[PDB]
Amino acid sequence: PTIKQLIRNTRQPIRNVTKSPALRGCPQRRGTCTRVYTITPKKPNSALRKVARVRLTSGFEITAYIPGIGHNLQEHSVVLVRGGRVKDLPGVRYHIVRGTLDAVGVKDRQQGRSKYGVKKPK
Amino acid sequence: GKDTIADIITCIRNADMNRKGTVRIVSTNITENIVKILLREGFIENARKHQERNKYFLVLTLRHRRNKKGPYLNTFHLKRVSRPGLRIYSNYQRIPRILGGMGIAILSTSRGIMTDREARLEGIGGEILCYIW
Amino acid sequence: SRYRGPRFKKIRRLGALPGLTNKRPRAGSDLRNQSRSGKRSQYRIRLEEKQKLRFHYGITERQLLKYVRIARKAKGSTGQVLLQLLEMRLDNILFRLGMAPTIPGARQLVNHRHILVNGRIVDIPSYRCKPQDTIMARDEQKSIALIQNSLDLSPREELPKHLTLNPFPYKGLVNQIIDSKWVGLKINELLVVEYYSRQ
Amino acid sequence: MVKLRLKRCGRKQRAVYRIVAIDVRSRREGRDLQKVGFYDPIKSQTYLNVPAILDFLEKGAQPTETVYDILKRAEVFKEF
Amino acid sequence: MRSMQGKVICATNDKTVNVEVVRLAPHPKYKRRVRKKKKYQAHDPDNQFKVGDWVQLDKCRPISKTKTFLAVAPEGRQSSATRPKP
RNA sequence: GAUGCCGAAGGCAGGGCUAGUGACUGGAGUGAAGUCGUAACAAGGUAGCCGUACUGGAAGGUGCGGCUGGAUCAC
RNA sequence: GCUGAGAAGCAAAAGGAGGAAUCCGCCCGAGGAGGGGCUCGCGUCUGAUUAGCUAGUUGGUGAGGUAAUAGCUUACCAAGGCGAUGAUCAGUAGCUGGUCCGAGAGGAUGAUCAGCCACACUGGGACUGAGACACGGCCCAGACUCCUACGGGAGGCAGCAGUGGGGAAUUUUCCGCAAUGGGCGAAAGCCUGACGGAGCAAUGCCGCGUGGAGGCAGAAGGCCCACGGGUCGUGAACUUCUUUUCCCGGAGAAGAAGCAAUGACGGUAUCCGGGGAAUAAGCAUCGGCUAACUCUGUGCCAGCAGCCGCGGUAAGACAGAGGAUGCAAGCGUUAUCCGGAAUGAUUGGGCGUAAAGCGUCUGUAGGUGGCUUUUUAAGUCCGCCGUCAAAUCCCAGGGCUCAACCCUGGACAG
Ligand SMILES: [Mg+2]
Ligand SMILES: [Mg+2]
Ligand SMILES: [Mg+2]
Ligand SMILES: [Mg+2]
Ligand SMILES: [Mg+2]
Ligand SMILES: [Mg+2]
Ligand SMILES: [Mg+2]
Ligand SMILES: [Mg+2]
Ligand SMILES: [Mg+2]
Ligand SMILES: [Mg+2]
Ligand SMILES: [Mg+2]
Ligand SMILES: [Mg+2]
Ligand SMILES: [Mg+2]
Ligand SMILES: [Mg+2]
Ligand SMILES: [Mg+2]
Ligand SMILES: [Mg+2]
Ligand SMILES: [Mg+2]
Ligand SMILES: [Mg+2]
Ligand SMILES: [Mg+2]
Ligand SMILES: [Mg+2]
Ligand SMILES: [Mg+2]
Ligand SMILES: [Mg+2]
Ligand SMILES: [Mg+2]
Ligand SMILES: [Mg+2]
Ligand SMILES: [Mg+2]
Ligand SMILES: [Mg+2]
Ligand SMILES: [Mg+2]
Ligand SMILES: [Mg+2]
Ligand SMILES: [Mg+2]
Ligand SMILES: [Mg+2]
Ligand SMILES: [Mg+2]
Ligand SMILES: [Mg+2]
Ligand SMILES: [Mg+2]
Ligand SMILES: [Mg+2]
Ligand SMILES: [Mg+2]
Ligand SMILES: [Mg+2]
Ligand SMILES: [Mg+2]
Ligand SMILES: [Mg+2]
Ligand SMILES: [Mg+2]
Ligand SMILES: [Mg+2]
Ligand SMILES: [Mg+2]
Ligand SMILES: [Mg+2]
Ligand SMILES: [Mg+2]
Ligand SMILES: [Mg+2]
Ligand SMILES: [Mg+2]
Ligand SMILES: [Mg+2]
Ligand SMILES: [Mg+2]
Ligand SMILES: [Mg+2]
Ligand SMILES: [Mg+2]
Ligand SMILES: [Mg+2]
Ligand SMILES: [Mg+2]
Ligand SMILES: [Mg+2]
Ligand SMILES: [Mg+2]
Ligand SMILES: [Mg+2]
Ligand SMILES: [Mg+2]
Ligand SMILES: [Mg+2]
Ligand SMILES: [Mg+2]
Ligand SMILES: [Mg+2]
Ligand SMILES: [Mg+2]
Ligand SMILES: [Mg+2]
Ligand SMILES: [Mg+2]
Ligand SMILES: [Mg+2]
Ligand SMILES: [Mg+2]
Ligand SMILES: [Mg+2]
Ligand SMILES: [Mg+2]
Ligand SMILES: [Mg+2]
Ligand SMILES: [Mg+2]
Ligand SMILES: [Mg+2]
Ligand SMILES: [Mg+2]
Ligand SMILES: [Mg+2]
Ligand SMILES: [Mg+2]
Ligand SMILES: [Mg+2]
Repeated sequence: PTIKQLIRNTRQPIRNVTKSPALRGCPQRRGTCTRVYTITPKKPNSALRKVARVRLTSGFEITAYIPGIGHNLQEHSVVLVRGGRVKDLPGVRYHIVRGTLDAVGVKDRQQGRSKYGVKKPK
Repeated sequence: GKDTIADIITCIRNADMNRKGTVRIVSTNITENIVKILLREGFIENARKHQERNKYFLVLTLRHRRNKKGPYLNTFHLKRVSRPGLRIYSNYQRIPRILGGMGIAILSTSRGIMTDREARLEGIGGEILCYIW
Repeated sequence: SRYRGPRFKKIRRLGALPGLTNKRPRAGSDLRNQSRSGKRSQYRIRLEEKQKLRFHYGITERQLLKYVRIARKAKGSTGQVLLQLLEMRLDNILFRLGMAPTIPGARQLVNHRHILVNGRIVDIPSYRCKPQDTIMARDEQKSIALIQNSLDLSPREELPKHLTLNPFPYKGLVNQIIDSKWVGLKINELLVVEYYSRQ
Repeated sequence: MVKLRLKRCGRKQRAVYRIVAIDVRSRREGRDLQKVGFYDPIKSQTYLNVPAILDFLEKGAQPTETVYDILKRAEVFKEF
Repeated sequence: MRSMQGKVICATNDKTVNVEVVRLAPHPKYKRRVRKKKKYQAHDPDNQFKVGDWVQLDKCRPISKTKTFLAVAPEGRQSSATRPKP
């Protein structure tokens, strides 16, 4: 407000806080699943969601969502995780890229296939 | 009365918004010159001087109400610029012009007070006192 | 990088598009289901305008965009300058000179090295034509035959005053820069300029 | 010492040189004191601004072979 | 360039003075002017200058780990000498 | 060749700063459903709130001052 | 010439070519330009839950030392120096031309390209030398690897390639000195993983293609349908034209510079002929924002989601189909930064009840401060000069068929 007051450095920005601290400034990271299990969604959304706990290369442990329908992942599997938030499940800030490393592609998905890591059918 | 210029301006703005033709202001080299200029631009009807107890008062007649007091399409705006807190100056190529030139900008320069028009003719910059609509 | 799809179709949805098709659309036969989207969002009006432009000249978007940047740069009225730029394309001039049936035709003509601009072969469609320029067919049997048959069998004498055509050798000549009234379509450039405020 | 030589500009396969007065220890495209000539093989374009050339040859600037013979063709060694 | 005028804060040391120079600068963002004050070790042979003095400050070779500046007689200043009143 | 001064690791010793970890413990947050009560919002069933002291399983209670962001009645 | 008030004292050399002329050198001064060394104004991140820090420290003399000024060193004398306008301490960081974004004001950043600094296994020394405290030099200490006949040695890819390892992720143990630039040489020339080029990769930006014209309004099929018909769709099939690209043959550069010769790229760029529609379209989305909609399958399940939120029997929001829409050799998802955000506000906000006026005064630094004349000219303004490297951005031309890209010239800002 007062000029004299601004000249004392009274305007300072709020810095940009990341939504995915565990990645540490990366598009993806690789990790190993410590556990694979289901959680119930915050009400009123009832379902059973497929989440794994993944221990990363950057050392962290997180809880990543697994997309699509059904999966082959089990403990001591090596997967690739990416960012993005599942508004349902408290604390789950990361997905698991399908079709890479140890996660296979979703079976028999015909539409938007690149999002699930599936070949084109001939 | 920390700022004298701003105060004159204000007395006008106020007397204007209240639909009075007549204002008392306190005179000064600055005041007087500004009012002269205001007259030669034509924003104001008539000026005159008064004296009592070694005090000088310029009374200003003001442009009559616009075809009634209730229905006013136009007001007469004023704005202080360079003020004690921050003094604004401009070179020749930054000289302000107001609403494409409909309004006027007052400048104090080495050659005295003037409008932006004069400053452009003579090629001079200086301290920008105020704007007028 | 070219639109090889169904044409009539784009025409039903956009409007009238000369540089695409000479066949007037079917009655439209949508009068059965009577399906509409309701009306068009202001956005959809703008979008359809741009699309009109884009398919009339056979330009890709990423290209159109760069034309628009060139346009905002240029000192002058933006929509007008844009329309200039689009209308000066070699293939389009080749078309409006009746040296071609349609723009995909004219484009093909240019691609296959059948045209000369001032005694030199230019095979790229988007070559910008500048005033005082010579548009010739290459002197071979094929080139001449193409240009002859497509020029003669099409009667249209609408030549837009900046374009000269001369009879036996078939020398076309670009005289000057386009006028906004001589433009090749009915478009308010205003709408397109507006669509592009966000780039 | 000060050398009058070519610095290589333009692109891959198409090469175009400037003729520059620069200390011999800076890199081939590095910073210089003065820009003087322009040279190019393919366009057969060559020309020089001689007042500068002479003012440097005078203070002891040594040219490089190619340049030497460019100044020869343009008759700067006669005036010297 | 232009030499720096200032006033003496400390005379106590030998062949030296400690000057304060005040300058105004237009602060980078907010366009108002500000007084920044800097101190200098000025070399003054003969020790002619006392505390409170208004002295012009000049540049020469290093005399010390600090003093680079020659203390020099006040350059031009408005006479505090009374003038006529017409 | 020897020797003096200065001398890098190396040694010891106490400092400052921070990193990890630790029996147990204090509270915080989210958990439809559990227990106890019903403090608050209507004069919320003893008007409410702020400070403070004492006590109570717990929300709380009372004292002392203050305020209306108090209802009813007075106009 | 150097020391010195002087008297005086003190200091140099190198020859090799050629038959000779002559050439390249050598020593001492005195200049020039360029390259370095120093000194100072200004500008040069976050933290007060970091408040006092400094004793060769701040100055003075005398002796030393340095290529040169200097606490650079040392002895003596004096008590200064810096600090709430943030010293010291902790934390992060190479800096600048620039790049990205912004209507502008300004925000974020510092790859390639160019300048400067710093470093060379981890620390410390010096020596040589015009120049180093020296990446492919020396010495020592340390850590690590190798060779050894066991007594001893050898080494330093953050040079070009390359291997392991870490990692979401970043290429060939390539050709050549032909061009430009360097080193040495009288020259002939030799050496150059600088550089010039190739190879690999849709990493990005730009260009072009995957056909053009005609095509009963008749037929198969998908999908929808109140069974009337609609729609995929002039779309395909089908008939002709064309050949950029593809294929098979031919010729074939400039880049080389003034004696000829000399080309890694390459028999590549380009040019002439012969075939032939022939060799080449995917990816997101379709509830609102947001362009684009229906039907079958599921039933708070399986799943979607950027946010609101969808999904319990007919789902325009799930999955499939058909259809449409957007872009297009790319299309999406994630990460990062600015925008939108007037959401840290100078331009550009607020504080009675929404977050927000210290409980109230007195007052130090600091900021602002009435009128009149004069002075001065620090701000301020106007003119002229120097500079703010080239490249980039901006304007005007020119060259690669165009564009990207390159080249010439010039300039507003500040
Ligand atoms: Mg944001
Ligand atoms: Mg200024
Ligand atoms: Mg493209
Ligand atoms: Mg499609
Ligand atoms: Mg071509
Ligand atoms: Mg914008
Ligand atoms: Mg030549
Ligand atoms: Mg609790
Ligand atoms: Mg519970
Ligand atoms: Mg109660
Ligand atoms: Mg109660
Ligand atoms: Mg109550
Ligand atoms: Mg009690
Ligand atoms: Mg009691
Ligand atoms: Mg009470
Ligand atoms: Mg009270
Ligand atoms: Mg001797
Ligand atoms: Mg011999
Ligand atoms: Mg001899
Ligand atoms: Mg910076
Ligand atoms: Mg001492
Ligand atoms: Mg660092
Ligand atoms: Mg903005
Ligand atoms: Mg790098
Ligand atoms: Mg570099
Ligand atoms: Mg190493
Ligand atoms: Mg030496
Ligand atoms: Mg060094
Ligand atoms: Mg070396
Ligand atoms: Mg090495
Ligand atoms: Mg390497
Ligand atoms: Mg590896
Ligand atoms: Mg790995
Ligand atoms: Mg080799
Ligand atoms: Mg060479
Ligand atoms: Mg050479
Ligand atoms: Mg030589
Ligand atoms: Mg290279
Ligand atoms: Mg390939
Ligand atoms: Mg490519
Ligand atoms: Mg390729
Ligand atoms: Mg890719
Ligand atoms: Mg890559
Ligand atoms: Mg067709
Ligand atoms: Mg052919
Ligand atoms: Mg030759
Ligand atoms: Mg051919
Ligand atoms: Mg819509
Ligand atoms: Mg979806
Ligand atoms: Mg997003
Ligand atoms: Mg239902
Ligand atoms: Mg059923
Ligand atoms: Mg259903
Ligand atoms: Mg039905
Ligand atoms: Mg769906
Ligand atoms: Mg489909
Ligand atoms: Mg902002
Ligand atoms: Mg403000
Ligand atoms: Mg607000
Ligand atoms: Mg409240
Ligand atoms: Mg409040
Ligand atoms: Mg108060
Ligand atoms: Mg208090
Ligand atoms: Mg007070
Ligand atoms: Mg005071
Ligand atoms: Mg004052
Ligand atoms: Mg005053
Ligand atoms: Mg520049
Ligand atoms: Mg141009
Ligand atoms: Mg051109
Ligand atoms: Mg230029
Ligand atoms: Mg300037």
